[PDB]
Parts: sequence; structure tokens; C-alpha cells
Amino acid sequence: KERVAYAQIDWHDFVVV
Amino acid sequence: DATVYVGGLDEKVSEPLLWELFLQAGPVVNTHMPKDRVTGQHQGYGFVEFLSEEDADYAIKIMNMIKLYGKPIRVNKA
Amino acid sequence: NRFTVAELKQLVARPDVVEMHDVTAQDPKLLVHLKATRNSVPVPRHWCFKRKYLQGKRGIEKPPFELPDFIKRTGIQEMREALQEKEEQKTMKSKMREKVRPKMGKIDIDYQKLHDAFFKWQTKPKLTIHGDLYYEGKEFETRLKKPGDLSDELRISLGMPVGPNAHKVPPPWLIAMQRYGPPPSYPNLKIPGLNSPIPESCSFGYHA
Amino acid sequence: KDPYFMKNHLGSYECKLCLTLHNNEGSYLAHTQGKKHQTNLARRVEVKKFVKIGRPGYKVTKQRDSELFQIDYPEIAEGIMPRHRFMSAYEQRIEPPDRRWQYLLMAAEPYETIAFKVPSREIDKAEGKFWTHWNRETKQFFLQ
Amino acid sequence: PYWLYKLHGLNINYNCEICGNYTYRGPKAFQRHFAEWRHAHGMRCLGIPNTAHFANVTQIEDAVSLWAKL
RNA sequence: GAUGUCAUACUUAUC
Repeated sequence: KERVAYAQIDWHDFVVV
Repeated sequence: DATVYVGGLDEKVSEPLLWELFLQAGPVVNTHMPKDRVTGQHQGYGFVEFLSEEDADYAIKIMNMIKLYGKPIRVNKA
Repeated sequence: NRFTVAELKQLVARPDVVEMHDVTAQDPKLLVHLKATRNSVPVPRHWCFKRKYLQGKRGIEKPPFELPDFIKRTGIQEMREALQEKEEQKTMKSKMREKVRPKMGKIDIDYQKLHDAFFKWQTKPKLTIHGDLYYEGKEFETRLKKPGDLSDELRISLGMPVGPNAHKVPPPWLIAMQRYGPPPSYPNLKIPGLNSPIPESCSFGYHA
Repeated sequence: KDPYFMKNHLGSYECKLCLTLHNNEGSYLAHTQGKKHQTNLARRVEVKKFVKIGRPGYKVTKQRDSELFQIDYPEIAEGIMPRHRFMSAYEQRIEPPDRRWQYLLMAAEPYETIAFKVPSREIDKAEGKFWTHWNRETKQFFLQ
Repeated sequence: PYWLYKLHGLNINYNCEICGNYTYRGPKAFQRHFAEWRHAHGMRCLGIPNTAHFANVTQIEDAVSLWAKL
């Protein structure tokens, strides 16, 4: 389930604070 | 030392196609493709023997990011 | 009396033409001199077989006929196929009634078109040299490539569009050639982006 | 229905099982019964669309260690742990120039991804099962 | 079958001194294995290149003399 | 692949 959730998250919404 | 093993290739790839793919990095002296004579299909592996061991190592080191028919082809020393 | 193949290879100036069956002949030196001549033709490979060069292609599929362009550009093949399709459906009574009162004008295409196809539209066939003999497997051995060039089938299989811009037209193995250097087996190989100009050398490789 | 008898290009019959030829039609039907023919016969997407995106304000606290960052996240009420991954700056929504660094971004399902740029080549490991932890009792995420 | 082994020249002992004195059960099989990877790997240990002059070479001394004569 | 009996088919503008 963690591998399915990590492969479906958006990796383009980057936010640097 | 002069022979490199290529794996991860599809059954639709041919031996002149593999020779033309391997000739971009160096002239290959021989190319062996083990295939079953009963069905007439390849096993997905081949052996490319060049003229020297250093040229074979340079060809195996430069073929780590080759993709044929959507499948990544791996090159190893043999 | 009969020497081995090693003495026949060492005595003759051309040991590449020496075979294993030539050592037991009546004249090894004369056979080695005749086989290594300038304009001599080799013997066929069917002299030592047991099928008489005609029992190999038994179950292999073969096309009936390969018509040229000058014969197919006259419309005679389609008319012959239509006549064969119309004659195959006729019975014995339709074939017997057409012999007493036949119908003239079967195709009746033209009269000068065949002369124009045989005199003006004549094409030279693909001949070969006199030294290149014919064998049983010569019709199937068509595999008999250049460094720096890629065919359309290899580019379609690898997924590399060949274009004038050298950004994506070289394969992705060029990054290893930039990180490691030129191949040692081809010192005269010139690739665009490393040792060649990118808009000039648009062929993705040059042997200079 | 014999799958071995075929027609050649000369108007004959060919048996590919025993590799035999027959001129007339009466010789192909009589070649099936025999010793050689009998010998040849005997020898032969949903989780990505349903993810809510409200993008809250994250709270990350970095600290230079020597031998580590702490991200304070709210209660997610789920078993899915927030995952960290290192990516390149070549892919972006607007693609700015001079982007040649790497960024380690941690993402969760009810929260937004927090990314930190790493100018160095390799100083740590961005693996999830190696040097990361997520205390669900205090909801504290750490990665070193 | 004995007929296919007697007509094709099979079941005939042949010795190849180049590849560690190996055995071959046919003249045509030995001629096909001479231009193969095993005979090339056996000849590469002695330093002789894989060419057409050493196709019918069996002994190591004869192959060394043919390599030194060229 | 050879052998010996039978059958089919083909060729040399054969009669």
C-alpha cells in the first residue's frame, strides 16, 4: 500500500520554504 | 574477455539489427544468438565478440542505457 | 604418399584455399595452384552432398512468379487473372458451347502498348558477377551496416527520430561516449556534439 | 482436416510431417496410411485521482548534524506514511534557467510536499526504509 | 536410428588436439565446430588469430608453424 | 541414404 501510494503521488508540486 | 553478453532483448529483434546496433560503438567480429530450433524463436540473449577486450569493455560500458522495443538491454562481461 | 593438410598449407603460397579433401587427390600442388588462381571459379558445395541439390526446398513456401514492372504496367496480368476467374466458374456445358460459337475480343487492350513496354519502358535486371555462384541457401541468406548511421527499422525499434538537430537525433548512449571518450576501435569516428559540429554533421556520424 | 498436407507451387501435394511429395490427388490420401506417416505422427490511477489536495502550510526544521530535518505534520488518521524522494530540477511547471541541482521532497496524502534543495552531490541517503522515521503517536517525521 | 548414423557419417571417432584433444562424432560436425566459438576460444590461448588458413588445423605445433610462417 | 516388387507423373517437334 505504501509502494502504491508513493507511485501515485504528484512529484511536480515542489515548494521551498 | 572480448565477448560481451547482451540480455533483455525481445524476440522480434534480429541478428543483423543487433549487429547494426552494436556497430555504432565498435566493429563486432562475431555475433551469436542462441535460439530454439523447434519453435524458431530467440531466447532474449546474445553474445557479441569484438576484436579486442578493451573495445568489448567499452561497448559493454556504453550500452547500459539502451532501450529496444521498450525493453532495456543490459550488457555484461563474459 | 598422400601428405597431410599442414604440409599442403605450408608448401602452397595461399593456405586459405587448401581444403581437407584436396590432400588425398592425385595432385595436391596442382589443385592448390588452380584453386588459388586469379580468375578461377570454386567448385559447388553440392558435390559432396547426398540430396542432388534439389531435395532441400520440399516443404518450404515459395511465391509462384515475380512479375517485373514493365510487364505489370500493361494491364495484362489483371486481365489474365479476370479471365482465369471467369473460366474457373464455367461448367462443361459452358466450355463446350464456347467452342462452336466463341466470343471474340477477350481483353483487347492495345497494340502499341506492348511494344512501348518492351522497347521504351525496358528496365535492366539486377545481374551479378560470373564468380558469384548459386547455392541452395543463397536465396534465403540476405543478411550480407556502417558506424555512425542508423536504418529506419533500427530507429523505429529503438525509438530515435533522425533529425537535423543533434539534441535528440543521437542515441542516448552518446552521454557515455561524452563521459568516457571516443571508442578505441575507431579513432577516425566523428560524432556530432563531441568532435564534430552539430548543424554541419547532421548524419550523426562521419568516418574521416 | 490434416494440418500437414499442403499445395506447392507446381500443382502437387506436400506432406511437411514426413516431408514427402505426391503428384496426383490419389497419392496424398494413400500416404497417410503407412509406417513412416504413423512414425511421424507418434514422434511428433484510482488512488491518484481520489487524493485530496488542499495544500496546507508545512513546518520543517532543519539542523546541521555530525556523526537531519524534522517535519511537523497534523494527524492524517491513516496508515500511509509520508514518503521522501530526491528529484532533479530539470522538470518544473515553468522550467527556470540555471536549474542544475537536486531537491529532496517529502509528501503526504492530506498535506502538501515540502522540498529542500541540496547543493552537494552526496552527503546523506534519501532512502525511505534506511534512515527515516515517522512517529504516529506524536506525528513527527524525521529523515537523516 | 542406425541408418541415419551410418549414412550421414555419424558415430565415427575423431580427435581434435587443438581444443584439449576433444572428441567429435562426425566429419561435417567437426567442420562446423571448427568455425565456432569453442575452437576460437581454444585457438585464442595459443595466440593464433581466427582466420581461414587455420580451418583444417588440428595439431598445436602445425598451427604454431602456420602462424609463424605467415 | 542404399536395395528390390507395384503405382503415379515428366522429358527428347521420337513413331
